[PDB]
Amino acid sequence: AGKKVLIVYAHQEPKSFNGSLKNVAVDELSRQGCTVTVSDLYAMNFEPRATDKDITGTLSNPEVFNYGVETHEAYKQRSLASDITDEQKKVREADLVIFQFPLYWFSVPAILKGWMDRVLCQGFAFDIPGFYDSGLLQGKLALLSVTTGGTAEMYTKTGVNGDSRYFLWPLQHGTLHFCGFKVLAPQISFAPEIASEEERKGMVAAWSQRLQTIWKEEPIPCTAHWHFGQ
Amino acid sequence: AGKKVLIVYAHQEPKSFNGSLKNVAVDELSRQGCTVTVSDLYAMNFEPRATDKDITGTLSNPEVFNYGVETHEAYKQRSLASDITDEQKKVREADLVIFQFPLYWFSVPAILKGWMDRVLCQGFAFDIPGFYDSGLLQGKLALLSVTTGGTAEMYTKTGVNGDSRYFLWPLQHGTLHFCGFKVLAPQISFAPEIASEEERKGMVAAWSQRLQTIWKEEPIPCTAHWHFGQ
Ligand SMILES: Cc1cc2nc3c(=O)[nH]c(=O)nc-3n(C[C@@H](O)[C@@H](O)[C@H](O)COP(=O)(O)OP(=O)(O)OC[C@@H]3O[C@H](n4cnc5c(N)ncnc54)[C@H](O)[C@@H]3O)c2cc1C
Ligand SMILES: Cc1cc2nc3c(=O)[nH]c(=O)nc-3n(C[C@H](O)[C@H](O)[C@H](O)COP(=O)(O)OP(=O)(O)OC[C@H]3O[C@@H](n4cnc5c(N)ncnc54)[C@H](O)[C@@H]3O)c2cc1C
Ligand SMILES: COc1ccc(OC)c2c1c(C)cc(=O)n2C
Ligand SMILES: COc1ccc(OC)c2c1c(C)cc(=O)n2C
Ligand SMILES: [Zn+2]
Ligand SMILES: [Zn+2]
Repeated sequence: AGKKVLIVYAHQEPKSFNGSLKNVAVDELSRQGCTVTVSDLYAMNFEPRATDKDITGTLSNPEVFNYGVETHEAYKQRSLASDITDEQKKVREADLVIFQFPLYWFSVPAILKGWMDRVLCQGFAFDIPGFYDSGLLQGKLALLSVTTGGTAEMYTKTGVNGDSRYFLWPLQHGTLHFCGFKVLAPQISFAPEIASEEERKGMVAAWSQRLQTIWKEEPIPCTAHWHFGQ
Repeated sequence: AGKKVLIVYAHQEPKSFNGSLKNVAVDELSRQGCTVTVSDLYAMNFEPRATDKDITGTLSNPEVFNYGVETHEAYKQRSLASDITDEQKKVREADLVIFQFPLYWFSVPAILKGWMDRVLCQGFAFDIPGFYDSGLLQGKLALLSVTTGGTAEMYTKTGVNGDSRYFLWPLQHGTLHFCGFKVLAPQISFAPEIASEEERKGMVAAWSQRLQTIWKEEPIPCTAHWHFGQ
């Protein structure tokens, strides 16, 4: 009574396991009466590159191009490309941002990396002052829902990939905490592709299940100690 | 000596501090007699999105598109888009791959993330099985030359950002080591925007200076302990 949720989704295939997970999040959150909006990056052909096209009108310095400066000023002067400001409006309205993506190289797919690079701009998402605990997005929740190719076992302290929390750091702390998000525990669906079709059926159901009480949840302590420590 | 180097460069502005580090690498390795190639990703308008456009033949499963499966097959059949195979030929021929980039959200800019997602495909850079010390690019070296907005002090274990090595993990270990590269110690040029003009000139010459004896360096132990301590 009531909540707004943005799902930033990065998978090429609607019939994929990621697509199922995005669709059960939409179904469950809509059923609870939440306002839901989805940014389907691939379907939108979302631009991942940080270029001077991201500024309309004229550059606060067309001699030397500096992306961060130009986008900081463009933001303040309402001169950012509309793909960007369409996304920032969705984020500004959201109480929760859920990112749904397969892990690509211990991180997000480039198209979703480009969303963070280009949407979470200085003045919108952070400022002096206003990072970490005081980043401009404080008040909001963010949650990573990741699928992997490697098994839970590979993702331990002394498994081949190291601990899941190791790759989460740049996303949870370096990006989401930096901006002021309180970060909920990641949802990780380990290795769907090596089934079973029913164990999959089941990982979907657990995600839906968890979305039922998502609003009761406590944020993780987003710390060096949480990700690396013991 | 008789060595081939590929620099993968990701900055929009030739007069930038990244541009200067890239040029000094080129000047110094060329002076040594090395064969040098640069992939200047922004200038190439390098495509970062992993889509079905990257395969030109009949898809192995056209009903449900799986980028990893379809590119693995495409690589074996030689039906990958030519921008990808152009980069693969550069990598295949290189003895050392240097990545030169500003840190973006604790990671590489999206356009370079897209290079890693699309160029390092299954069959070319790794196979399952055939990764980490068995990865397919064994015998090659890689090095990250990264510039930051944050100062060295901010990137320490007790600094706001955590230790600099924490954000290297997904790139050094999860991508480069996974593919079989031996990783040389990163070159991190801290906060050049803050540094004085002579400190900048000094950071440029420290890189040029290091490159004088690069072929004598040993790789780092690319393990959790090196990155996280403990
Ligand atoms: C989307 C985004 C995300 C970011 N995320 C992060 C992050 O997670 N962590 C973080 O720490 N930072 C982050 N930053 C900021 C940071 O990485 C960059 O600002 C960058 O590393 C600075 O490098 P540059 O080449 O652009 O510097 P420039 O601004 O080009 O360098 C300062 C310059 O010295 C220059 N110069 C060029 N050549 C020379 C030379 N030969 N001698 C002396 N001076 C020279 C220019 O004259 C200019 O004054 C982010 C920035 C953006 C836009
Ligand atoms: C460039 C790249 C880099 C990568 N890097 C990494 C990495 O660093 N680490 C790592 O661990 N992995 C990595 N991977 C592997 C990748 O993370 C996994 O392939 C991906 O997460 C699988 O998720 P998906 O949605 O694509 O699964 P899918 O293959 O689409 O689905 C698994 C199965 O579930 C089925 N399905 C669809 N809907 C449902 C439903 N409702 N219920 C049950 N089943 C359903 C599908 O049809 C399929 O049979 C990488 C892959 C690529 C292409
Ligand atoms: C390209 O990277 C991968 C592609 C496919 C994978 O499994 C299908 C990968 C991985 C990685 C990095 C780790 C990893 O554990 N797995 C399991
Ligand atoms: C978008 O992230 C940044 C943009 C600009 C920055 O400084 C110029 C940043 C940062 C971060 C994350 C850390 C950080 O320490 N700095 C210093
Ligand atoms: Zn944090
Ligand atoms: Zn390693």
